[PDB]
Amino acid sequence: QTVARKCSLTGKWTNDLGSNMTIGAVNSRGEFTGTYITAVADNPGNITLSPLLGIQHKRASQPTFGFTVNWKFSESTTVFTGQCFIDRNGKEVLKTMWLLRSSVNDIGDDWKATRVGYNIFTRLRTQKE
Amino acid sequence: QTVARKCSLTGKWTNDLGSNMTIGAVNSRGEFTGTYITAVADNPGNITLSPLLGIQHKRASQPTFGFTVNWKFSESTTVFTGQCFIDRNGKEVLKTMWLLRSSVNDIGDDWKATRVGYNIFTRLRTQKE
Amino acid sequence: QTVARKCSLTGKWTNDLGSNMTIGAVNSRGEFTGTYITAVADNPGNITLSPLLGIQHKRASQPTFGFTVNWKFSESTTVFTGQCFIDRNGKEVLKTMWLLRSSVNDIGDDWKATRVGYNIFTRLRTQKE
Amino acid sequence: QTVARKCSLTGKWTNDLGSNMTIGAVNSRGEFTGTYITAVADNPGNITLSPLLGIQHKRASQPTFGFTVNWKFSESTTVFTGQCFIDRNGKEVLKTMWLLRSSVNDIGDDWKATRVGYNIFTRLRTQKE
Repeated sequence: QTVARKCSLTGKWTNDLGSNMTIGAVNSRGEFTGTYITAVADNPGNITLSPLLGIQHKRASQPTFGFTVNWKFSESTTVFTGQCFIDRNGKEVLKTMWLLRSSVNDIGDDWKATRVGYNIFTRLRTQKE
Repeated sequence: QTVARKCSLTGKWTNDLGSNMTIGAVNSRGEFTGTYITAVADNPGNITLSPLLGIQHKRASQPTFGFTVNWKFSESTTVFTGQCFIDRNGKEVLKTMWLLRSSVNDIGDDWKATRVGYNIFTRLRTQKE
Repeated sequence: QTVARKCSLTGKWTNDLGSNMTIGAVNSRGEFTGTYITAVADNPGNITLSPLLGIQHKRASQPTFGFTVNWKFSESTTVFTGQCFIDRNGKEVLKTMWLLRSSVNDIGDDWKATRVGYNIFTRLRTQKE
Repeated sequence: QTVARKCSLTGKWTNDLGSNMTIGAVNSRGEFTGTYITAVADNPGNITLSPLLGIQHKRASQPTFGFTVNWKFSESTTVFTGQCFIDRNGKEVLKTMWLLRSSVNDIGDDWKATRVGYNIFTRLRTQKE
């Protein structure tokens, strides 16, 4: 639609689940920092931006990436792992997965303390004139 | 006292699968950087240290953590998510999971491009019992 | 009416990935048998119906289910686990996950031999509502 | 005991988590039925045998398998997917994974309603030659 074939996470994105994610600038190493907002929770009492850290590729046309999200209002951590593609028409999307980790009190309960899921993000409304 | 009710990732660990991980120092934000070595691969032709980045907790006795590992010898990314516990006797272990992301060329193949797994790390050479 | 606050797997479904599934009749125990067709594979040389066996609930309004799919043209097994919901308007969907198991030759490679994913199915041949 | 290159699930097994599983006889199609007992739960108020159903391979030396477990004391379903191996010495083990599915009330909560994990089973107390 405007680009021919290029993906960069720097900017902002929004997910079909309602979650939003914002990324400033990725370092030459490939690491990056960000701010992540969730619209759905197991206990939504005080959802805040969860700081994120991780790494992305920028060699391929549509590379893989991944990052941790460290919660603020409840002790937990969630990693995300996926790829950014370009549909037929020159439209950009992120097809990713996630993994949530509960904060148990015994090693005998680690088994239930894990949770996997899926997520799809897209470029937030850039609008036009 | 040391070794009894306190987990810090700073130092070195070793995994039952053969993989080793080394972490320098975790920042006051809770983020950290590191060097990760794998002993098993889908294509082991030139395994190197894969730079890692992420975040850990240090509030609880046995908190949750998580981090990305960005590959060098093949384009991929793998996140890790788990908790560090203290067994009955006062021994420290890491019970974690992982998630690998393949670098596809079409959005119609993202489905197979994900892979989940499990991993267990321990303190590399402590004392005895 | 047949449609209204009620989901039953017996009949046929189709997935957004292009895969299709057909289920005859579920037993009073809750077990059921079926025929499953995949449109995407790691090696698509001779895709056939993969026999399926498993169990479903029919107590709730939109219950959970799950089943194994035993491959024919390549030795593997894949389980599916999800729930059948009813959107706002009264429409039925299946939001499920899957898990694929490769047929390794050593216990030292079980780690890579697992694969998780997501899938969404709907009623094949729907009307306007 | 008289196996060192042959796996059959028919009999009984025990898991490192404390869960036990029992399987009668696998049908020539490759399907089977069984009784599964859990030692750990998210709400252990009345753990019972959960009926299981699924399919296994018996072509390879150490094949893959998989099956559903339909809960009795709480509405849920859990599939298992793994492989049975033979360690160096001629000892049999099952390295598998699991996936749990919660029984949500809205399609907007399917995201948290999934849970993945790992499990390892071994032959229960075998008799001598």
